[PDB]
Amino acid sequence: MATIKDVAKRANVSTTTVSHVINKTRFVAEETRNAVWAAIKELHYSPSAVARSLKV
Repeated sequence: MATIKDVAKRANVSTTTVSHVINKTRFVAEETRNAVWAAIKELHYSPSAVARSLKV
């Protein structure tokens, strides 16, 4: 599915890894960082918006 759930697994393991990157707290290696951003786009992650993500 195009959710953070699937993305987290494809990226590394759990949503924790994704949170670390986005929140920019536990600075992971560029490998994990890139994997997260890549997975997010690859799975076409839909933040409660199948259309897209812009405006308000």
